[PDB]
Amino acid sequence: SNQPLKIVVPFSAGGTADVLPRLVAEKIRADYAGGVIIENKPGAGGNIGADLVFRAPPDGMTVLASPPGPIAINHNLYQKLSFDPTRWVPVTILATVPNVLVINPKLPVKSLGEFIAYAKANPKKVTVATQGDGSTSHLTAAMFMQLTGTELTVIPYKGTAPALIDLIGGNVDVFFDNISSSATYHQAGKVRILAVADEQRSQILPQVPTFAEQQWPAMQAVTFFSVVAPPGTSAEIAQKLQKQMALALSSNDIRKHFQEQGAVPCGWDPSKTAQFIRQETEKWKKVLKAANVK
Ligand SMILES: O=C(O)c1ccc(C(=O)O)cc1
Repeated sequence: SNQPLKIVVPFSAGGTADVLPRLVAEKIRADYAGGVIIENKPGAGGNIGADLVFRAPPDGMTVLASPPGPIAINHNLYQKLSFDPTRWVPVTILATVPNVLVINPKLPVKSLGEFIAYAKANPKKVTVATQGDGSTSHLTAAMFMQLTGTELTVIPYKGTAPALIDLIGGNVDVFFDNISSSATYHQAGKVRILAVADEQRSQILPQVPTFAEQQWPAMQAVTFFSVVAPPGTSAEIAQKLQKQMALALSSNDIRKHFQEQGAVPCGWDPSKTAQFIRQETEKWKKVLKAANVK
């Protein structure tokens, strides 16, 4: 078709939600006469761009590349959504990535223990950025507060990218971002990452310990980036698109870029993708209850 493939990322450009489909989009451009364009449609925790793709023609030329918010979390948190995430047509999972605790380095804090005490001394004073209500950074922050007894004031953003800008600029204190987008700044000293919310360390930040190592093993928060087609999209179209992307994800160049920012390439078929989204939808639903989020 002379039309381009429209991949909608419902978060600000500059974060992991943007860069992973963008890297893959470049590899699959030869598959489409009209090309492959990324469209950034941020706002409302990813629901604006999500609603946009949800209403798009089910022809497989408009798709949503999104982290879990609009995919597996928002419908169990928001009072009413204009779309039903259980009706997405799964294409594939691009990658899973662990979340980490990022702080502004100018805070008088160099460890988790110091941070917890620093927040407990003044409840509500320490501000925590999020990528929007229902994002994993939101639920990971709430998860953290439940386990530690700290009280952080949530500040939502249209994505990781504007949140990091403010964090580095001293306008927001902490951020439970995913490691991929924050590691770039940690190496340059622009931020300080205190811990990884995963069972193993990440090899891009070998010195940053897991929460579990720091004796907070209940801090387990791994996000994932999915590709979904509008409701009604045929299984053939979704499968042909997942194969195109699975081919991209298997190349050395993409594996290298993914590996180097701590992203784990997946590329599963739509059926395994569908199961995984069910498993994750259930996982985060329990986090919603256990930390009662809002
Ligand atoms: O919900 C998440 O985990 C998530 C949200 C936004 C972004 C981004 O703005 O790149 C990345 C991850």
